[PDB]
Amino acid sequence: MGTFREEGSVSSGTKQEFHTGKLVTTKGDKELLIDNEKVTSGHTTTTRRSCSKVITKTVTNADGRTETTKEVVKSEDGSDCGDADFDWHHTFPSRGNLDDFFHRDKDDFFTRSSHEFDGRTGLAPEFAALGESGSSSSKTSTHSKQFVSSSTTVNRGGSAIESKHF
Repeated sequence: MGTFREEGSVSSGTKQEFHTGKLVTTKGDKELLIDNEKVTSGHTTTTRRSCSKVITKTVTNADGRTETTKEVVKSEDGSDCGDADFDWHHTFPSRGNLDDFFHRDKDDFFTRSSHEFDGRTGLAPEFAALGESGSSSSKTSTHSKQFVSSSTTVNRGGSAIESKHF
């Protein structure tokens, strides 16, 4: 029925979905340049790592001049990484207590038991000087014939005057 152009399979694809509709299948980019990163994830990482502070600069040259600055710096001030740290100090659980170390809260009459020497009294055995004690007497001793005693014969005559001889 009409030869038209029948010869074997003047067509394409197991079935034409919508007749031809493309000149060049190779090139065809006309909007693929769309932003891939889009407004979302997009920051540096190989150069420096956020959060903490990490700076690494490595340069290699042919004359063997190669400076390695692969250095790493801890957090800058614990902005959002080295948190929970502030400064080392630790703290003891709870020591005993006993009395005050020096504040001396409630004082007391019992002061320091200083073995000083506030002594000063010294009664002597006996005042060796006056000695007016005893009983107002001391001349008594050898009992010398100091006491006068002989005036008496002049007393009354033993009888009467009488010149015997003459």
